[PDB]
Amino acid sequence: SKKGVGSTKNGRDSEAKRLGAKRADGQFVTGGSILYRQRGTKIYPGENVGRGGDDTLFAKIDGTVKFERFGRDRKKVSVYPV
Amino acid sequence: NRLKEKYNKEIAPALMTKFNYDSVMQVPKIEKIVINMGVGDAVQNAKAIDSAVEELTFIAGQKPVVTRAKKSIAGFRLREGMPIGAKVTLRGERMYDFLDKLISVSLPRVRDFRGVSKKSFDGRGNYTLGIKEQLIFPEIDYDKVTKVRGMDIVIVTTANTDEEARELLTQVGMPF
Amino acid sequence: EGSVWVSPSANIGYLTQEVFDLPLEQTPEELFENETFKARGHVQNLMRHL
Amino acid sequence: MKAGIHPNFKKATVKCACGNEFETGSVKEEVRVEICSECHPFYTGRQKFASADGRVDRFNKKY
Amino acid sequence: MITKTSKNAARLKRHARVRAKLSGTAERPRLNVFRSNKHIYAQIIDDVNGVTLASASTLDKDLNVESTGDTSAATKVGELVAKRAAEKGISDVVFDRGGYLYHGRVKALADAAREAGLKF
Amino acid sequence: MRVNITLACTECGERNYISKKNKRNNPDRVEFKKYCPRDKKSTLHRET
RNA sequence: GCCGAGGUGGUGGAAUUGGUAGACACGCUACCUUGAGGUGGUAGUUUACGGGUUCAAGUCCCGUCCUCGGUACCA
RNA sequence: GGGGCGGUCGCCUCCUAAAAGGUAACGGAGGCGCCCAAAGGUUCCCUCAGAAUGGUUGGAAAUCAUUCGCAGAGUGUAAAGGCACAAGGGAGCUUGACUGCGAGACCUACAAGUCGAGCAGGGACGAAAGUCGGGCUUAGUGAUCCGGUGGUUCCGCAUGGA
Repeated sequence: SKKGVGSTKNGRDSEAKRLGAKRADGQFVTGGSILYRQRGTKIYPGENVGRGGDDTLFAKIDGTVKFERFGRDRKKVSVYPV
Repeated sequence: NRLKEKYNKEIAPALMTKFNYDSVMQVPKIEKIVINMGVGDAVQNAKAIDSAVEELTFIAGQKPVVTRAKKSIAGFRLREGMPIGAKVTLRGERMYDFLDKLISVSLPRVRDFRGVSKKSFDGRGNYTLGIKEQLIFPEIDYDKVTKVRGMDIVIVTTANTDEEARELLTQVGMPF
Repeated sequence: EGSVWVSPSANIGYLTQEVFDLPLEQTPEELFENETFKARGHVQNLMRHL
Repeated sequence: MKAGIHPNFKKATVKCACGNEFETGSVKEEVRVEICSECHPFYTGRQKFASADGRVDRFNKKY
Repeated sequence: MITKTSKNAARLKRHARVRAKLSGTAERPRLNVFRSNKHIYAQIIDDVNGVTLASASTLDKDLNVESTGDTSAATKVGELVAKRAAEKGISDVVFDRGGYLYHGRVKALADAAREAGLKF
Repeated sequence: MRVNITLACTECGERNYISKKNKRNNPDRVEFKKYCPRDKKSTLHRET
């Protein structure tokens, strides 16, 4: 016996895009290097960090990276020099 | 001009010693008068907006705003925009002039006039006149009237409770 | 010169030879008297497209 | 105030057919009125004409 | 009821819009402006140290004016701002119009400081 | 419908730019001032 | 239950978004003609439903109900 | 989960997915093959939905004021993430929906894809600071070959052209 029903309708899925931390806390980091790939602003730019057009957080200068917090319930990437 | 002097001289000592305020600034003042129009045929009558852009400029020379709908309603066949209703806000000298027009000249011409309602206060100290015939004060001119669309007047005091706005508006001259 | 009598209560609808009687730069929306809803459609816009 | 938008306002010497005059500021320079407040009969207590007229029929037995 | 929020509440909000984009850094101190009814006030603030470096107000019994709330009072206090900013040599400064327009007494302050030699 | 638009220069006549526009919301020939690298300045361009 | 098809006036039924209680042929009603019927002549009655889109909806779209048929348990 | 039928073939979002990232199945849900000359840029402004009352025709619900509403609304569009210092709303002025680039990064077999401070040239808005290389981020698309069009101190089968 094999009675026919088909049509899953749910095959497809998009390609995994690699959001999240690309560099860590206390990591030495050159200029222009992507610190955080995200959608929206799960984490904000702080000192010496810029937010991109695809709202990635990248470092503007050389220096270590710190994920501090924006006070209430909110985070922040900031790059400091040595 | 005359209603300001009436208000100050007669009303402010009388109302101040009637409600026993702890300062001269607690005495309620009529701050603003908002004239709603509420023409909802802008959807169905595309010209009709000029009606009460024509009329409310003559009702008070401050031109009303052609105000827009802020939310789409499917039962009324209406998307966000397609502007609905006119609106005058009023503070200055023309407003005591406008209550001078209402109290002494207009409100006789309500063709079925009685005590306009005691129960038209919100519970905070503000009042609205619900008008059904748009010609009450003599400027409106039956000659220039086809659409009968009435009016909502919102007399807004600075009163903190309600019955002292009652005793304000009775003493200004609104009958009830 | 003489006498031209016509009915006072007759509604004479006139058509001209010359096309110089338009309230120009107006929309046909504002031109044609379309009162409410189907007055655009059932009266007017059907009458145009049809 | 915006210029060129609003119509004018002069000191309206509002009259009435009962002769009572009053002063406002309106679009009209002078306003003629047919019935003012002090002319309207509801404000003047129990009126003459309509209260003398509005007597319902006193069951006209008389004859 | 009808209640209105203060000038100061909306002014602090309209100032806090301004504050997201300029701060009192090193060698560009923040030149702040407060606009009382009876006086006008102007500080030159480091926001890294939290310290105002120079200051000038029309609440100064020395070098007084008559009207104190006029645009000329604002011009005199702006040249006093720049004069104290010349005595302690910052020489380059960033203008914080604080939640106002760039129109009247604030523009009089700013034009006076630009004339007297603060490079905005 | 949406159409691909070239925007040719007037001082140089060179094409240099493409963006899109409607044939209905912009039925007329559209013009902008952009940068002409042959002219090395801002120049009024023109749909062609 | 699944798939495919159609749901209009008493009837069968056309209508590519543009005026239909019905436009087309029958019934049906009122009258006329005739001794009285029939034929014949004159005039007359919301698109299965509910909610949109639209200036306009039978039509375009989302859901519900019914009927034809194919595809199953069982006899 | 034999083959055919049905269904699918590329791209985006969520869950599966096991608190980095990744991850399969004919697993569960959805979208895309665009739109916008303002729905872009900048400057200046400013705050939402509902409820309770007062209100003709106005209706349960248009528009009005009025208090309470740090968030349901709105965000062109699925869904996630995000947003009231606005990214959500207005108005003015505008074309940066620029040219040559680009230190350095993420991603990835490759082909590709994404982010990019800054520099110079020319501008827009702004008093200035500054911001602007499209939109709130991620979809809205396809190699090469062969042809078309436009331009070019390129070559051009001896030389000048073609």
